[PDB]
Amino acid sequence: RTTRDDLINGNSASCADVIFIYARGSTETGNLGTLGPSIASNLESAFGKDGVWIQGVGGAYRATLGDNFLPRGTSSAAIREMLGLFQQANTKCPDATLIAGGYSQGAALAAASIEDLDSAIRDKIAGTVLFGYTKNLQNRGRIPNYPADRTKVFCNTGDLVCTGSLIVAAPHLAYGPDARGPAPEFLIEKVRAVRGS
Repeated sequence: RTTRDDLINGNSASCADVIFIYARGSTETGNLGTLGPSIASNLESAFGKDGVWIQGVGGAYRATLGDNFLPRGTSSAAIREMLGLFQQANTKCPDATLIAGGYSQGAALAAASIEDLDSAIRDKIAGTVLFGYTKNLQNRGRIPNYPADRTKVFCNTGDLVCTGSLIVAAPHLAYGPDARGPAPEFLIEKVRAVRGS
């Protein structure tokens, strides 16, 4: 449920049309955590199990408490891992549309990875959703080097990490409805738009 390695376990002979790469928050289990499974279920509904590959960022991304305090909100190894998956997706399935997402530390991670991402693969990222984006204030609600029309940030009122703090209040753990509704809806919308549908 909370771990999905569709990409790693993915066969180039049987590529999916859409590949979703998601990064969990600090301390979350699996490679998807609490919000990932919700987003995954909706994409599967719109693209069928065979149409989309769900891949969480595991491996070197340990989703450590201390890494939130590093300059970019996460570690260099974590950024390397996610970068590595965008590259694996582009190699195995050059025609698949890419979409991404992250929550809390995973949000800062998604943002750093996309920022460091080679233009070409980045251009393939139809849309990205970020919940409780820890660098929201610092990056002005954007992902550096990634267009605003493709970025959607879910930052609750009262969520202190969205306004420059590294402290958690109730609003930070209240993204469940966003992950079950608005978030996958935005992702499905952008994918359809790029593939035409």
